[PDB]
Amino acid sequence: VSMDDHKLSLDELHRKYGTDLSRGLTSARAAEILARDGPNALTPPPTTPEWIKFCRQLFGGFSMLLWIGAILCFLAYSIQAATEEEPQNDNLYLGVVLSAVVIITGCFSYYQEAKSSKIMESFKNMVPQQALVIRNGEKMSINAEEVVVGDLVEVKGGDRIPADLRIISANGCKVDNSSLTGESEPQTRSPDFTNENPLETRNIAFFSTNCVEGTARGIVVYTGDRTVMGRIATLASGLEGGQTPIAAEIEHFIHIITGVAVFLGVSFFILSLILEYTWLEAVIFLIGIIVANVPEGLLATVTVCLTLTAKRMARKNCLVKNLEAVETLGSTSTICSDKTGTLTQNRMTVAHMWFDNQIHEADTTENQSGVSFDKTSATWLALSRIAGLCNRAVFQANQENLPILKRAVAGDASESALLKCIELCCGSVKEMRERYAKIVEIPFNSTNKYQLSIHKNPNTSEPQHLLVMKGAPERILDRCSSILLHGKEQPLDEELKDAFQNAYLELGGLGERVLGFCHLFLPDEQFPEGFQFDTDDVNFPIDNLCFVGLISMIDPPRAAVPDAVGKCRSAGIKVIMVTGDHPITAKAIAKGVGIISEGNETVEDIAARLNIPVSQVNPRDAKACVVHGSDLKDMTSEQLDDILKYHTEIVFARTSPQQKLIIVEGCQRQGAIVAVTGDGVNDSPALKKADIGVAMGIAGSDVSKQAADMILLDDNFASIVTGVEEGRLIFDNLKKSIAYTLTSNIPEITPFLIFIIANIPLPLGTVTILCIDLGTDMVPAISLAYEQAESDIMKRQPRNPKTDKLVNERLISMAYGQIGMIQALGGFFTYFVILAENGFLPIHLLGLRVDWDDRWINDVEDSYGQQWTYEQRKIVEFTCHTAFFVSIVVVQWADLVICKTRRNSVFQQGMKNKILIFGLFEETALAAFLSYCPGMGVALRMYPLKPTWWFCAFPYSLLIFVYDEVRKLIIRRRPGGWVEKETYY
Amino acid sequence: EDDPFFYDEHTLRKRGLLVAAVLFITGIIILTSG
Amino acid sequence: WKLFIYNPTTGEFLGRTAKSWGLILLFYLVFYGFLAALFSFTMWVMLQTLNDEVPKYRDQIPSPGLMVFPKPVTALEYTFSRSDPTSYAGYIEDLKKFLKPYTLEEQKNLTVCPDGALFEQKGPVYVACQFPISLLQACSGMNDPDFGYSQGNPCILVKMNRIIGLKPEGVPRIDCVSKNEDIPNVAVYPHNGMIDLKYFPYYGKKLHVGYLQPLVAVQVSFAPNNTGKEVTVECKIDGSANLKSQDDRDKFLGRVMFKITARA
Ligand SMILES: CCCCCCCC/C=C\CCCCCCCC(=O)OC[C@H](COP(=O)(O)OCC[N+](C)(C)C)OC(=O)CCCCCCC/C=C/CCCCCCCC
Ligand SMILES: CCCCCCCCCCCCCCCCCC(=O)OC[C@H](COP(=O)([O-])OCC[N+](C)(C)C)OC(=O)CCCCCCCCCCCCCCCCC
Ligand SMILES: CCCCCCCCCCCCCCCCCC(=O)OC[C@H](COP(=O)([O-])OCC[N+](C)(C)C)OC(=O)CCCCCCCCCCCCCCCCC
Ligand SMILES: Nc1ncnc2c1ncn2[C@@H]1O[C@H](COP(=O)(O)OP(=O)(O)CP(=O)(O)O)[C@@H](O)[C@H]1O
Ligand SMILES: CC(C)CCC[C@@H](C)[C@H]1CC[C@H]2[C@@H]3CC=C4C[C@@H](O)CC[C@]4(C)[C@H]3CC[C@]12C
Ligand SMILES: CC(C)CCC[C@@H](C)[C@H]1CC[C@H]2[C@@H]3CC=C4C[C@@H](O)CC[C@]4(C)[C@H]3CC[C@]12C
Ligand SMILES: CC(C)CCC[C@@H](C)[C@H]1CC[C@H]2[C@@H]3CC=C4C[C@@H](O)CC[C@]4(C)[C@H]3CC[C@]12C
Ligand SMILES: [Mg+2]
Ligand code: NA
Ligand code: NA
Ligand code: NA
Repeated sequence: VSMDDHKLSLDELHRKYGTDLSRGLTSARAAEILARDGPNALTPPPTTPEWIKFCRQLFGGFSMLLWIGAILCFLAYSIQAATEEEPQNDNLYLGVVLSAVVIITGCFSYYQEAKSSKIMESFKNMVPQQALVIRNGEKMSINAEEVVVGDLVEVKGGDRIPADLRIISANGCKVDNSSLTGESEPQTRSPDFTNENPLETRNIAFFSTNCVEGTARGIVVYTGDRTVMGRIATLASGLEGGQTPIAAEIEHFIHIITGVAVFLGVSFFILSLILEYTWLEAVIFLIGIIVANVPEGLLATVTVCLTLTAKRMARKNCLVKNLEAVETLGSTSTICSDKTGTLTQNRMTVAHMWFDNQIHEADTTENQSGVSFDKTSATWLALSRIAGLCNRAVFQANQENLPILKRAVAGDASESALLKCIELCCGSVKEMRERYAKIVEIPFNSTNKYQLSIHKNPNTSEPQHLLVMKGAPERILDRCSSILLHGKEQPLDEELKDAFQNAYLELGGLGERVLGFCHLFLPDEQFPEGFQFDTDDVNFPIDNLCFVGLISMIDPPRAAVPDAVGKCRSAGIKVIMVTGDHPITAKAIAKGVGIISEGNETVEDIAARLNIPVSQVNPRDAKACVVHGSDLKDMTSEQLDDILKYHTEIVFARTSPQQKLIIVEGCQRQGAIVAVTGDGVNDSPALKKADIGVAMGIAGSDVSKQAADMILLDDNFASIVTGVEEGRLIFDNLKKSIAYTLTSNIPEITPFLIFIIANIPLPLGTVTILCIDLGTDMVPAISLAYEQAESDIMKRQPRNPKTDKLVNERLISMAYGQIGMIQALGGFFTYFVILAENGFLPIHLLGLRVDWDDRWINDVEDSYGQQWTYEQRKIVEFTCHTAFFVSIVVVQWADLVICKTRRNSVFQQGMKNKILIFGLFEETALAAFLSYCPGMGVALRMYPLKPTWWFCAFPYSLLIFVYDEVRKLIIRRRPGGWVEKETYY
Repeated sequence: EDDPFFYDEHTLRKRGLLVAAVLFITGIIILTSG
Repeated sequence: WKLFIYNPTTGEFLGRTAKSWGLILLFYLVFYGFLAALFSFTMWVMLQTLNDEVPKYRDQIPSPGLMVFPKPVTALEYTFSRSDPTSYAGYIEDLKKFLKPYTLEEQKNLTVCPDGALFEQKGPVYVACQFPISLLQACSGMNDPDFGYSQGNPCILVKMNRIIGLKPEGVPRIDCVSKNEDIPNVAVYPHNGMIDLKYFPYYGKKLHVGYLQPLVAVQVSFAPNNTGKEVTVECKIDGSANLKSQDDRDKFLGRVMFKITARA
């Protein structure tokens, strides 16, 4: 399909669509076309049916292994029923319980996933794409859905293309065609026809592409699903790709624990077959042990944590593309933030002035009177002329009946403030710009750090060319040899140079952005009236200009930035300020927002205080530094590490867009998880290279929003503090949940080992093994995901991903060596109590295994001389199994309470987790019902416990609680000691 | 007269079921508390 | 993994052997020693609450079970050959060892007691009534060395499980009937299957020293005509209502089933 306007001239473009190349179609015509055609939105394809996700939840994770468990239970019951009349139904109830557990876990996971996906999808639409269309001559910001066929849009650097554009006028436009071509190299867009194939010609935009640099104007030819991106089956945005580090940790832990569980199950199965177990009993024991050791409730915990994080991100107006990436934000140890738009409100106004070698003051807002200095000054007239002519911003459509301070604007913040000030203390900028015709302009970019404009001269003097320039005050001053004083031009000498330096120190030390302005009267002989100026060619002399003055603009820091930065620094995060502004302004803003704390001084400050040269000062004497961008260009890789290592408070100034990426690589080379908060187009590579990238939701560019992983819709810097807190909370809750599930494994495998070794009657059977795993390790471990953050969650240092993992030797050591062993001891004590109270003293139990389990020996003698039949002592053994299960619930009550916190006491973190209390009550009620319900002695071989047998495990539960409380007390009182080195997981 | 070989199982099961039901109800109530 | 056990560097055997390993081993040793001390003390406190004369609970063993003696090699199946002295040698040896305390020479210390009356003992002496082996005719050692084997008439002792403080009401009696169409003759040498009340109640191993539980001997008279035939013998307690025998969950509660197979 190759039928476009790429090869058509501008003559037939207007006739075909009826839209002016400059003015464009009117609002009424646009409304009629929209009502005739429709919105500019792709039709969302339904990816998967709802119950296909349900089946994925049902058969995903360990749930499949539990499915084989249930199928094996049913098959064993079927074999028993076919073989022996009136067989035991334990296998039938066991398979039914396993299937019910799988179904309940699957539906709970599906419900939580559906809630999370609904929150993400509903909250994702809160950021609507915006298009800069042109209608009725004026230009206004209009939603990208309202774009139709015929209208012309003004797309600039950092803005995604709203639809297919037939470009008719471009000024250094380059776009990112990675969707079609497959490369990130920008492709220059120019109106001239180059290639017969539209895909190769460079006068057409292909929709869903990012304009890297420059601005262009073109008429929409294709909209909606009729675009080139619509034709291909592959979606333009596609799906996010990549495995989150926390997901990798989960996967590795699951693999290791599953391997261990399978090995233990197979070993126990072989050992049981050795010890005269029937095949069906051995298979059921195999599946019981394997199900017991695996943490099949872990995935539901992860889903619950993710859903809670989605809840808490939605209320803070944080848009997270991938909910697992919040853990990376919690693990962040360095934050790189830019000055304009992130640490500042980005609402700047003209405040101070400097020309004619004196600092003037101007009212930022609501002057309501004449300007303090004379408007008749020739220097002021020239400065205002340069500011008006070089500005690219223009006022919005139909806003001529409201005050200028409230007028909306379309350009950058700096140009907006310049336009507002010139309107306030000058004439009408529209007619002033119409007076001076525009010939050629070079759009501002961070590489050159200046903007150039060429205008004709209609005054009494007629050079016919005005070379007005605006940009960084220092860079342009190096290109100027003359300066205009009181309307008279004089060569620039050292006196005026250092006068400018001290003046800018005065202005720059107040946290104010400053721009420089120059103009040049090009000679008639060099360039006639009929002269063509190329942007690629130098042509006119760019240097040798005439300096005029400075405009100093107040740009206040955002209100929440100081407290948020303080919290970030108190959380162990090093906040690095990287910007393209002057070191003086950057340092002033850093001190204002708290990047450079009071008392801390730079090497230059130390030298100034000591009157010695800066080279004399030892660099290590200063913990804060301001690295200039020019020095970073010739700065080697090794030297970059020294500043990022020795200095605590680093500020980067006059940095190019690529230098931000260089700093990001340098910070990451030190094994640090960096967070980059960039909103402009100049931060595109840093956002992608950073571990976690943050983009502003209002003022951020479309490319930055695409590249970022997290978007702040409220433009609140405290949202970053919230994000790191919630990542830390996710990690803490997952670690707490994993520890609780692991402790139960030792109580479930120890009875069989002791059975084999000491030849005592079996303390725990398969049914009670599965009762411990399902009853105590599902709802309680999930409820540990609802645990609120500890008091000191934001006071601890960021976790090191190398040394600190989700599961480490200290977690395994804790859960297996200490808590699991105490639980096993409690279960064994209850076992011995019951067996002794019925007549079998503990010494008599050694070696009874052969006689106890013999179905034909029906005179087993206890310590008191009584003789027991096979069934009579089997009832006692099954009562021992039931009480072993009950004793494990009592000890697990303490384990759930101690897991609730990692360093704090349960007294400090109160029992405000109602899900956990519910889990405790439900597991206790389940134990009581299993023990005391009639018919359980036939259904599952569970028999009632006498009232005093419930308290046999109380001393061990109290021991667990007290030992953990005193260990945590030692952790807090003596930080960094042996106890924290080994026990703190 | 107390008799060995006999235990009040029915009373024990009735009290155990009552306590299990009470714990079940209290767990539901604490869960939906507000 | 690779290496991780190398002697150089501070990391030896996944850590510091000299300091880290020693300290962690010491901590585990102290922790497990304290745990073992707590477990031992807790069991000691539990055992202080128990009585060495009578078990705390006896509701799990409310009715006695019937068990045969000697125990065959596989599942109460007496397989023997009259021509092979080694086939039934184990049975003869086990019967001789079991019936040694029942001989008149061994039990001269025990006292004779009046028959037909339950003999209750409140006194702390707790004398034990004597059981004369002569009541088991043709199934004792005096009649012949082998207990009826090698002649086609094996003897099987049917003993009743001992329960402390059990007082069987009425007149207990163990009756044995052959399920093999009553072709063989089953003989119980005590009259009918009577078990005297003077032996009950049992007062435990600690207090009731030298107890001799009542015994029942059954001879399955294998005729010379039939050889290589297997006979099932069903025995149960009949005359006492206190002793339950109609139970489906337990196949040995006041009841026993055993099979005898004679060869050649
Ligand atoms: C992994 C968990 C395993 C848990 C079970 C351990 C294995 C148990 C197997 C066999 C032990 C059988 C019992 C041992 C004692 C038999 C002798 C005895 O009957 O003893 C008597 C003493 C004092 O009684 P008495 O004469 O006053 O009572 C008389 C009261 N009347 C007269 C009323 C009856 O009773 C006492 O001292 C209590 C002696 C208890 C000794 C326990 C030693 C084993 C403990 C191990 C726990 C270790 C934890 C750390 C594990 C680390 C693994 C790497
Ligand atoms: C009588 C029959 C047998 C008795 C009954 C059954 C007993 C068997 C009990 C289960 C054994 C499971 C042992 C798991 C050990 C840990 C392994 C693991 O996955 O570690 C993860 C970890 C992986 O962690 P990683 O790779 O994340 O960390 C690597 C380290 N850094 C951080 C530097 C990258 O394992 C390792 O590689 C490191 C730890 C050492 C592993 C070896 C430990 C000792 C193994 C002893 C095995 C004894 C088996 C006895 C069998 C007897 C049969 C007759
Ligand atoms: C007859 C005796 C029978 C004894 C049976 C014992 C049963 C033991 C049950 C398994 C316990 C271990 C579970 C491991 C789970 C690991 C989970 C995970 O993701 O780990 C990653 C983590 C990764 O942690 P990490 O990355 O922090 O580790 C790096 C280590 N540093 C920091 C020091 C460099 O690995 C672990 O935590 C591994 C723990 C070590 C396991 C030690 C096992 C010892 C052997 C136990 C007994 C085996 C039988 C011996 C006797 C045989 C006789 C023939
Ligand atoms: N529209 C414009 N025309 C001319 N010069 C401009 C301009 N906008 C900014 N400048 C100058 O060029 C520099 C732009 O550098 P850069 O774009 O890297 O940083 P920045 O001004 O965007 C602050 P931040 O990094 O926080 O966004 C500024 O120091 C400013 O003085
Ligand atoms: C009672 C018998 C049959 C089984 C005993 C199992 C014991 C000895 C095993 C099972 C799990 C093991 C622990 C697993 C993990 C660690 C962490 C490691 O850094 C030190 C050793 C330590 C603490 C192990 C010590 C030995 C251990 C406790
Ligand atoms: C929910 C958690 C925190 C506390 C639960 C305590 C429960 C498990 C314990 C403590 C005291 C115990 C009770 C003690 C006495 C009796 C009377 C008896 O005739 C039936 C059992 C019964 C009723 C026990 C049932 C279990 C019991 C209620
Ligand atoms: C550890 C220190 C500080 C306190 C020790 C508390 C011990 C002595 C207490 C607490 C719980 C108690 C047990 C609770 C339950 C039973 C079962 C009952 O049928 C006999 C008493 C017995 C066995 C108790 C023995 C004594 C006991 C173990
Ligand atoms: Mg920016
Ligand atoms: Na487990
Ligand atoms: Na589990
Ligand atoms: Na657990």
